[PDB]
Amino acid sequence: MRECISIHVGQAGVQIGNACWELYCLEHGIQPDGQMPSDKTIGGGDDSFNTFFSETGAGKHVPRAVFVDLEPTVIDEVRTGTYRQLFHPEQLITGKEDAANNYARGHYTIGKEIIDLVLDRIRKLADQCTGLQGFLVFHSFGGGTGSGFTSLLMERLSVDYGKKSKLEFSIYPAPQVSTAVVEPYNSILTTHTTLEHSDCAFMVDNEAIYDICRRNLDIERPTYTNLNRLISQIVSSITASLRFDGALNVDLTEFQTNLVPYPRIHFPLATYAPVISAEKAYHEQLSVAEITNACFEPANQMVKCDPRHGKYMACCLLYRGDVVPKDVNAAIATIKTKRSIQFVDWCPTGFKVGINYQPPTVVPGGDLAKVQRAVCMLSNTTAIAEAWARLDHKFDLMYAKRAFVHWYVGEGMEEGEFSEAREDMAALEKDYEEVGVD
Amino acid sequence: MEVIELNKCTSGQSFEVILKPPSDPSLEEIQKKLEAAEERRKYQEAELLKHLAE
Amino acid sequence: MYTFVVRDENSSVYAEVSRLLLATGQWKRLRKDNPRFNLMLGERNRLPFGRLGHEPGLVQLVNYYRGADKLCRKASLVKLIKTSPELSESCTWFPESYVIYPTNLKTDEREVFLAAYNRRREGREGNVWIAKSEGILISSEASELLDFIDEQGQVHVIQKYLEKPLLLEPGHRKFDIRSWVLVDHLYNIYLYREGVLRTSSEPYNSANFQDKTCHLTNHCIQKEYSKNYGRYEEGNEMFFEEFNQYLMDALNTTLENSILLQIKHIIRSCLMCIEPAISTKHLHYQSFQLFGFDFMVDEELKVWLIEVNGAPACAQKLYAELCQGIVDVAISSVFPLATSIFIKLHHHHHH
Amino acid sequence: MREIVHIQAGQCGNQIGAKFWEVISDEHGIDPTGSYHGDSDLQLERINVYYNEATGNKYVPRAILVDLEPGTMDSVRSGPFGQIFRPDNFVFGQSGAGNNWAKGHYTEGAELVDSVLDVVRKESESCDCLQGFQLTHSLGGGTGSGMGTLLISKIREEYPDRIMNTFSVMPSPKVSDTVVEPYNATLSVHQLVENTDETYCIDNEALYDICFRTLKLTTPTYGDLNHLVSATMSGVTTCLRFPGQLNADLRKLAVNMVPFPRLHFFMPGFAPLTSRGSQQYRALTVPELTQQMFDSKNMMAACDPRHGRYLTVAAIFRGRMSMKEVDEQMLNVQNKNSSYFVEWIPNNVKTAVCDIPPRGLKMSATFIGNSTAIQELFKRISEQFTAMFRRKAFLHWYTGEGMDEMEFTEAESNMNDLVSEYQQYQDA
Ligand SMILES: Nc1nc2c(ncn2[C@@H]2O[C@H](COP(=O)(O)OP(=O)(O)OP(=O)(O)O)[C@@H](O)[C@H]2O)c(=O)[nH]1
Ligand SMILES: Nc1ncnc2c1ncn2[C@@H]1O[C@H](COP(=O)(O)OP(=O)(O)CP(=O)(O)O)[C@@H](O)[C@H]1O
Ligand SMILES: Nc1nc2c(ncn2[C@@H]2O[C@H](COP(=O)(O)OP(=O)(O)O)[C@@H](O)[C@H]2O)c(=O)[nH]1
Ligand SMILES: [Ca+2]
Ligand SMILES: [Ca+2]
Ligand SMILES: [Ca+2]
Ligand SMILES: [Cl-]
Ligand SMILES: [Mg+2]
Ligand SMILES: [Mg+2]
Ligand SMILES: [Mg+2]
Ligand SMILES: [Mg+2]
Repeated sequence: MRECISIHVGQAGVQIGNACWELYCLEHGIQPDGQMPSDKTIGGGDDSFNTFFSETGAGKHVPRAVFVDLEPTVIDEVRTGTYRQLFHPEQLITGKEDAANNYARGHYTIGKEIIDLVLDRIRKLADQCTGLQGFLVFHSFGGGTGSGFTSLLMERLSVDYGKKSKLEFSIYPAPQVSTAVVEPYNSILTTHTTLEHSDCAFMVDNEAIYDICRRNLDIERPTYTNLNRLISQIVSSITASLRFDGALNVDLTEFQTNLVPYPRIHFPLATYAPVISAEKAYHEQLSVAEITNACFEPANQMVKCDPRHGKYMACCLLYRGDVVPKDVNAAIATIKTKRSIQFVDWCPTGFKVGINYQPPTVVPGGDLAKVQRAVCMLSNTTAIAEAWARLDHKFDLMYAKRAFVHWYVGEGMEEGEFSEAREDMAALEKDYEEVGVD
Repeated sequence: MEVIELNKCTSGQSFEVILKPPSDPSLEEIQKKLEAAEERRKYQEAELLKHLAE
Repeated sequence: MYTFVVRDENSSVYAEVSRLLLATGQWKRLRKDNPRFNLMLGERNRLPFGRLGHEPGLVQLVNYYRGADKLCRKASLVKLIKTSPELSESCTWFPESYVIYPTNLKTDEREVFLAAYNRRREGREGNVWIAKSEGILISSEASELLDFIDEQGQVHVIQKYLEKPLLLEPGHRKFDIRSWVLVDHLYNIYLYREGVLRTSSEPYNSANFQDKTCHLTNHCIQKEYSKNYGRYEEGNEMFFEEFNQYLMDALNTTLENSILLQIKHIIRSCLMCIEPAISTKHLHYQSFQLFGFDFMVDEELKVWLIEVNGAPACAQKLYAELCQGIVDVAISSVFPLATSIFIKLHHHHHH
Repeated sequence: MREIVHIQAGQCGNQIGAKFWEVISDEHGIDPTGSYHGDSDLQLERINVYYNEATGNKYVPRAILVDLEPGTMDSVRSGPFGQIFRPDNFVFGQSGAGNNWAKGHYTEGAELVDSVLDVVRKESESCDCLQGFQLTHSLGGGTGSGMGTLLISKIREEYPDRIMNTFSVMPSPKVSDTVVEPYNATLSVHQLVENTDETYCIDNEALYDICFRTLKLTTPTYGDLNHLVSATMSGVTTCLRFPGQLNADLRKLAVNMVPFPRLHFFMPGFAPLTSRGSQQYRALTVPELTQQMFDSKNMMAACDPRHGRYLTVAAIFRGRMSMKEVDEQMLNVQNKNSSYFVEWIPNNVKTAVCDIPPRGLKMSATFIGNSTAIQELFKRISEQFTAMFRRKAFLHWYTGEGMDEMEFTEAESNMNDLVSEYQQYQDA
């Protein structure tokens, strides 16, 4: 058994961590006070849920989590909400004044005064680990904290814990819920300074989650609560193999080995089916074939792109519920006949498959219905580079006029870092095009 | 179309199906970057207060 | 008021589509790089499909199908026909063709080309081929072809020259047929009922191959190297009533039985093959596209597909009608306002 | 980023500031003695932004009241909400400033400003995290204009890393106390361009016309003008006063609204327009709110938005209503008028909704545009300036207090530069 530390940074990061830790406790049968009646090794152990929870002498199971925000209100709602008892105070770090949607304010100005406090509260958790795998980092591209502070944190994690793997769950900016005009700036900036420090990143475009909510949850105008319970479902699919007995993605190194053959192209697409409204009166439950087929609809992806005009480098199918290999192979066989799936010439055309027999857990009184079987597909397709195209375009449009740049320079950044980051992104876009177009 | 490396346990099973074979910077470089930005900040603030002093 | 943008100004077709769109008073053109458009009439190369379908409150539509270049580049089309089981190397309406790269570069089926040509060497069959990729050449011995291929820079196809073409009289000359296909956002395949015969004006001469005016029927070429251009038909362009009347009077058929059945079959087989790779049925933006299918009729009244064009121009007199047709069935079907000129190609045989 | 410090200076500054505190105390359920008597606790969640907490759980406006003469401040003290203000935060001289920027900035105002700064520091030291300052004043008299820009210079000296926010009433001949008003405005605009982060340009011309043309008041008073201003100020600060996602503090608002440091002069607007008596009873529908709030005749700065282009827009909807409907409506106004929004700032219209409506209305919409059409305002001032300045008329009132013509020439130059900088982006 080897422990994973989750770090949630900013509003988006903290609120998503809230959702995921709620979910995790439901799935592992841990209750709000932190007691786990099913754990009979009292006071410790090396079961695989211990990967995410530590144990205390009193029977309390404590997330290996740190929440960091530069302003107090959101982490205050953690400190005071239904899982108040779950977390130890030293795991919740607030500032007094936030980063005002300014990458440079979060990275340089305010990051510097709190980076050391954060690294010490992290070291405190690492010191309770017999073998630490590395880190799961939750944050948004768009916020000032979530973008700027995260990148500072990642630089210093690579120095302080250099042999450890680091994974991101990154929230990509969408105008339907975005809070700032400079969110493309922040995104490019933090992608550029975090690229070499992160081994695998799962992007989630708020536009895709938003429309999944509208279209398949019958939600008229989704809130962050709607968005976040869906996102946590997907996150739990992605992490269930660290938290449960199995032989696929049992550690963080395996995610890179299985989904990332080239280190910079480390952005796997996540597709998830089925998303079914809890207020659906009559629902015919879906087959292995139907949900695996849904995995290849763009409408089910965390980022809206078209994988038909790209190439695959890797594809994992994580099933949860009642699934057996023969149905999966039947489904794959017929899907390949009817669909445009082409891998790169230097990679097997195959699917690594993982099945956990426990169906997806859904939050009581949520939007999601219970189902008999569900799948999360993780596919490293070059088509995700569409999302960079979009972002880079917006960036160019503003930076051509240096609009808003002065807010960054006034925090101590230098105009030129804007274009070093933009040129790194140009390198990135062309890496994708080399690998996946002819 | 071959199923390979199949593993089973009470809680699940995992396998691979193949359809077709293949056809950093240092601690103080960082406190350098951060202190260069802080000094840029303090220079701009000082030019502001020299202008206000005039 | 719907809003649209124009990023191909060298487009004869969509220029008139812009004009007709504006003169509705329900469409307003915006400037080339403004995001908040309903419809993009896009550039040819490097059209940014990645940026389409992401402006909330705007159903977006574009006059190109991402990935349809597979059908509209010569090498891509040869590869698509050979590799895809629905068409196959057994295909009866495509000429025997092979993809050849210059050895300046180094996949390529040159070794496979000469085996077929050698059994036709050996079998006293006609064995003239065309090399294509303005840069074409027709010849009976292979060496000519391959070394021509390589003193250019880029990738070519080598295709059986149709040695016995149907020849219109008076003239004893060649022709090709161009059909205008329009695929809407739902993947209805509309054939435009007016095609055109791009004719030659010089009698077809089987002996001296290098004189390319009797052999190549491009509107370009016969307006430049041809003595009689404009003698028989205006602009070397015969339309479907005259061609039908000729088939009736001279050969006892009609155009629909002798030729059009096959053309509709080829169009629908070609597009229904690529449908799962380019369909925009469940996508966040939607495509339509105007294609130009180019056919050759041999002397036995059997049709062969020559090439597919992704950005075709219309023959002058037909612009008005076809362009209106693009507005009614491709554009206004997505964006409603306050006798039809297409055959919808559909066929569900049971087996 | 919580506490704001409020300063109101001069006759106009203090009359509108008094109306502002009446309006927002009523919204936050606070009575003229500072006792809280409310229903929803959305009223108190961010009330410390504008109020300090006192001994009998009473609420004191974080408000400093400044004048060079005591008339208007005396009337505020006896006004309906007068006793709610901290009595030591009233700071005033006796001289008056005689509609004279130079007395405000250099002579009479210099005497008083140090005591104003003492009270300002006493308020700042109590703040757990100060956001910055908002000043209300006119730019056409002397105390508000001259001393208010003096105060802004001192405050930026003592707190260079806090946001400076102003509501600045521009002068119009249509509503005009003295002929030297363009002089006072030009001088003041020169300070505002350099020393504030966000300025709401409240044009007395536009307030007059809204009272006259659409509200059908024949002879509008400063009371009728301040009604409009109180409601607009409420609306442009609602995102700061209630729990909220968007433009929720002075700095994030600045980051969202100000793409270039000098171009921070905002055009505010309000819908529906109310005459203080008529009490009109019709339901306003979301498409109606959205079409009105964007219409020139609902805008407090007398400019034609179609003569320019929006760099940024902040919209705020107040009332119980469909956020699906407002999202749809906002996208339809931008998608059907995309010409008027710069294409090189993507998604520059940001929109907020708050449950509590203002008093008297079930539904309301406040608009804050950083339009380049605002140049029109400044151009008008500069014409009125030059007409006098080219004969150096009325200058003695200023040169007698030590000023030189060259200061006037610099101020004129800098305003004409500001308008050229606005027009640089209107053609791009
Ligand atoms: N999906 C999702 N997105 C969120 C959530 N909260 C904020 N966002 C998005 O994140 C971006 C804003 O970033 P935030 O995380 O709120 O900002 P921050 O990291 O706290 O940085 P500062 O507030 O500037 O200190 C916008 O795109 C929002 O749409 C959330 O809870 N869920
Ligand atoms: N296999 C073949 N056999 C006989 N003739 C052929 C032939 N292929 C092409 N041709 C002749 O060459 C001409 C077609 O050239 P090509 O197919 O390359 O079109 P193109 O790309 O030059 C211009 P456009 O797009 O307007 O048709 C036809 O008119 C035909 O007469
Ligand atoms: N909107 C509005 N404008 C006012 C009011 N009182 C004065 N003004 C305007 O302010 C200018 C005069 O400035 P004023 O505040 O009276 O002088 P000060 O006390 O020395 O700053 C003139 O342009 C008046 O139109 C008011 O109550 N409301
Ligand atoms: Ca245990
Ligand atoms: Ca590393
Ligand atoms: Ca004195
Ligand atoms: Cl290490
Ligand atoms: Mg925050
Ligand atoms: Mg062609
Ligand atoms: Mg003193
Ligand atoms: Mg006065």
